[PDB]
Amino acid sequence: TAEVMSHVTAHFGKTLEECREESGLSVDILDEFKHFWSDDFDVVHRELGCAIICMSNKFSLMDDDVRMHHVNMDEYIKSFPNGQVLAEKMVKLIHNCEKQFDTETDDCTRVVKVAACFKEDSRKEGIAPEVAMVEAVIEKY
Ligand SMILES: C/C=C\C=C\CCCCCCCCCO
Ligand SMILES: [Mg+2]
Ligand SMILES: [Mg+2]
Ligand SMILES: [Mg+2]
Ligand SMILES: [Mg+2]
Ligand SMILES: [Mg+2]
Ligand SMILES: [Mg+2]
Repeated sequence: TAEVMSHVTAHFGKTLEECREESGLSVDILDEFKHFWSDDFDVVHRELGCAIICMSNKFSLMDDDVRMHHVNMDEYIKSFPNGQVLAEKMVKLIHNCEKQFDTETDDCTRVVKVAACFKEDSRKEGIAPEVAMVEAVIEKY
């Protein structure tokens, strides 16, 4: 659900600044990770794919094939309030989007394509939060 997605986003996004330099993710491409969810942000930059790999690896959320680690991602989502309601559905959505991009050879580009698909399908499923709701939880943890 959208409030659970806001907690996951607010926490995951605390690794954006330490991953900017190695990814080339300029503040002029993305200032605050919460903006990922804005109607007005296109999820397309290779640099953002590279940043998400860096961010994921901080929490062991990707496996050695540079794809989501299903058990670690389930356990991470479940670590937030009401997380069990989102954990299976979010793992499913991400993995269905990874299957659509399996022929992309460039890991950074693949990840950003997976991320855009995940945004699209989260919006369609009614679990995409507003930027305001991520902001409301930024102080936690
Ligand atoms: C994790 C909370 C918000 C994340 C937004 C970026 C979406 C990244 C999902 C893809 C995860 C890595 C899988 C790509 O193979
Ligand atoms: Mg840190
Ligand atoms: Mg680099
Ligand atoms: Mg800022
Ligand atoms: Mg690792
Ligand atoms: Mg684990
Ligand atoms: Mg390439």
